[PDB]
Amino acid sequence: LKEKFNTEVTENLMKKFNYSSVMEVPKIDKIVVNMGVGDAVQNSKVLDNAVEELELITGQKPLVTKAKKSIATFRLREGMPIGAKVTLRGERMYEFLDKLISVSLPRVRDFQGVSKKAFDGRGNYTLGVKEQLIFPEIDYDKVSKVRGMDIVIVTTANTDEEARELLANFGMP
Amino acid sequence: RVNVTLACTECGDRNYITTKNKRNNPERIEMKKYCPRLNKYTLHRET
Amino acid sequence: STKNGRDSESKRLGAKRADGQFVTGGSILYRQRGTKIYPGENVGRGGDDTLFAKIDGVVKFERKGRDKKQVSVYAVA
Amino acid sequence: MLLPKRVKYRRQHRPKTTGRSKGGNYVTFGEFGLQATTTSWITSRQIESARIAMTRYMKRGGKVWIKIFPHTPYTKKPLEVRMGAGKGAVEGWIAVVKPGRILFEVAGVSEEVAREALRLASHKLPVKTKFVKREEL
Amino acid sequence: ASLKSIIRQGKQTRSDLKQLRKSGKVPAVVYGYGTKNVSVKVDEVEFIKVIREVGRNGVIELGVGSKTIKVMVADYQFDPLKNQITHIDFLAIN
Amino acid sequence: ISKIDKNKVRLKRHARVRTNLSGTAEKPRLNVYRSNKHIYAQIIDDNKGVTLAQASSKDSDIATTATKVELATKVGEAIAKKAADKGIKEIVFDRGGYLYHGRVKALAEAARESGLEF
Amino acid sequence: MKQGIHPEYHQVIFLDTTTNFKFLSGSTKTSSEMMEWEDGKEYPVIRLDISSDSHPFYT
RNA sequence: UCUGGUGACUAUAGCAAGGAGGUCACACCUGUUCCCAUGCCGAACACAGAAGUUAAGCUCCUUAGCGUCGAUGGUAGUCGAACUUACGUUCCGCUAGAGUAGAACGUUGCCAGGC
RNA sequence: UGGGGCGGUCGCCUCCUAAAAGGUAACGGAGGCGCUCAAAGGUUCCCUCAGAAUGGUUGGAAAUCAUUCAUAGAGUGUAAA
RNA sequence: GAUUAUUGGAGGUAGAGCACUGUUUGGACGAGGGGCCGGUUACCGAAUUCAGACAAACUCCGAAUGCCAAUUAAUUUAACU
Repeated sequence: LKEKFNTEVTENLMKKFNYSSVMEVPKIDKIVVNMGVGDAVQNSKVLDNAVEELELITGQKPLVTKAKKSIATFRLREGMPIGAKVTLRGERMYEFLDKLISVSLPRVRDFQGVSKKAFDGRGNYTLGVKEQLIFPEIDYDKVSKVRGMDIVIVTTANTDEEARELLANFGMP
Repeated sequence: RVNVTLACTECGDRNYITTKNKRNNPERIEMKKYCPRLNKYTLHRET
Repeated sequence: STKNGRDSESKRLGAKRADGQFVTGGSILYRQRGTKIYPGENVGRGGDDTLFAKIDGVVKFERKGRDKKQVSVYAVA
Repeated sequence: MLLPKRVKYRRQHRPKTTGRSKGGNYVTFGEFGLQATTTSWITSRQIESARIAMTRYMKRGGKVWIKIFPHTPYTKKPLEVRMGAGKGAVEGWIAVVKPGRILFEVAGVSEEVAREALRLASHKLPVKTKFVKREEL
Repeated sequence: ASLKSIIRQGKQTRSDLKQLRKSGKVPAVVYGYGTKNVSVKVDEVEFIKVIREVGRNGVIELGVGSKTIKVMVADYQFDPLKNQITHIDFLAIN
Repeated sequence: ISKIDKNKVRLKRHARVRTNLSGTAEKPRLNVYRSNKHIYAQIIDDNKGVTLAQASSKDSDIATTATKVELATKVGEAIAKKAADKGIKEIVFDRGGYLYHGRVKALAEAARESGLEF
Repeated sequence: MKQGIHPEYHQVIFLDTTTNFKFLSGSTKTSSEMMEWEDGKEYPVIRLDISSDSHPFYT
């Protein structure tokens, strides 16, 4: 189902932009799924739980980011694992995304869905997630705290509008 | 933090003095150090 | 009263031989903290960053990059 | 009442007073200024006096820039006491002026009003002075 | 637009520079294209008169030796404490 | 995003390597360069800055369709034969910015098998 | 590609009655009730949803 | 004898912008079976390829645009001397920093193919 | 010990005063030490900057996440150099 | 041993002057608490574009000093032990 994108290279982009060669088409590189704090005073069990949740969401074991400093305004030090992530690259990326956007706005209950622009100007999303359309393999039958994700699509695109044209491939503009 | 003495079981000498602190290393420590009686490396152990 | 009468004993840092003079095989060329001067040919760096000669010859201070210096010792006799 | 907000060192060596002024020898902000012809320390109560005298003659007319700021503290011993048990407490703040340096500038006023304002200011200052205009040529 | 100049010969010392400034002269250089660097001296009051009529950013046809050069004032060093020009640079613009 | 090129990163790592690595005409340097389809080998005295031998994976004496690894084995064998005539003694192997693994390890082992005393 | 720590995902048939986008995967391995061969010939367990019929934008 | 490996010189050698290019090269590129690998991920490293590609890297050519270099002249300062210890002056040596004009889009060694 | 007393001090380290080297006084101006470390030692290797904006479930606006510029401005067990 | 010319280095010497900086000042500019309805504004804080001060506790240079070399000249028969 990647081959739809292998039509989308010229289904819009060699149409609407007409590059000199098929090499300079924009192309999505990585998916980062930064989980959240889940402040592990006692939530180390909730840390393990949310890590297992992201495991059920994505077939890669997450990396547990620790705290980068020993700041005030929060009880945190060096160490103190306060985040998780998974970098999705290829078939996992396409298999995740094609499955995701089929169910995503169906469990979002929104007309527009995200925003026409959350972008940085380099074709990067900064997308927020309220965590319901996910876990479609093992549901809320055993988890207690709801979650939320921070998901950014990074591309070889250089501007936000070409990210919109790539977001014409099953997007919420 | 205290001084420790390493003892060779066959050299019959206590020639190697080092340091350690106790809450990090409560056990008796040991190393492979050269003792020149037997002219080889042997196990020295903290007394 | 005050609270300010402390100092330290000055260490006699700086150059100990000159450019162009002949040194013997192990003598101290430069005392410094850090590497103000780097070692070059036949010059070794001590553990307190002392720069010493490794053969006998003539000491040459030269530049190293845009902005660094080095000492080398050439064997010519 | 000009003084810095913080200093790194409260006790400083005292400035050298020989030479001519390093910078600030030109009127750059207004039309006229007051140039110093000898050398002194200027102590920021002199600045406050010379600024107050100059302001009320102008009757809130033009504008006045102060090109001098006191960065340096100076100490003194409070009562006259035995010599040397350390440095004394900080007493005031000085700038150091050498010949060449503009002290004040004004704009937005006629020439003779400016001459009278700068003359009234100059009688407060411990240094000899000279009214100047913008350089050209 | 018609200043006259005299070529300074080699190695003015510090004494004759200030002796020359005690008269109405000012030291000057001429450089740019068309010429080499020439160390000249210039009368001060005449230069002020030329500048007053030609503008600060003007063109001057000043004579060095035989030839005349079209030239503009590049920079100048001024002594603000006694208001005299103390050095002037001439840029040959052709 | 931007893709970093591999060769400049290789050159940085190679510069850090070549700081206790030099050829002194009795231990001369054996520099290796692999791009994407071949490999190349030079034997250099660094003190004069002069190379002495050369072999490559696109040289017609050794050019076939094996692996890029048995190819590298041939390149090592070739440079050992070429330097075998003179100064075939202990050399110093300069791996460039590359891991001692795969192609480079293969050429090193092939050169080591056949007379070179490193 | 580190064996063991990764959750077992596998291409089970996500074939809806709405265009049958059966190219997804995961661990929702129910009984292999439908093995469509041009789709995933595996567990069919994502067999129907509102996936490609009535989106809240694309109804 | 053009490239390309690899050395030497203080960026005069760099950044930016504009324009061209390709199997003796060179990279993007295609994949994970195997060596090996990611504190997750063939992204990187590694290996096997060679369908595509000059878009980007890279090369080559234009710019002084930002950095870099930068005189001549004239000033601060200063050794020595003489007045005098004036917030100095004078004579004689050394002449700065800054700033102006101007340079500069690199020279050069070795090697092998291409020639 | 700018009489003595009272107050403050005996040692070591680092700056400044300190004036091309080095050295250099005061009851002159500022700070530390009286240890720590089984890795915070060795070593092949391997692998290798923050902040600033940017815009994002969290959002202290910034904790983690992402892009690009960012000088070792980061970082370096411990004071300064 | 010496003592007194040319050539080379070292200190990055200071005096001067500002090569990023660190600090201290009077420039002039739109965004954020905010004035208000979550913003409209002022003032502030911070950020980018003129002119000053320390650079006693600074960075780019360098009078005189010092170290030295000459297969190099006038001086002291004294030297260093």
